[PDB]
Amino acid sequence: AACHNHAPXMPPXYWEGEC
Repeated sequence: AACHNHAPXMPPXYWEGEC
């Protein structure tokens, strides 16, 4: 994961799951 911290992530719906 780019965030590395799992979440909250910076990529707006990058994983199409968190968003």
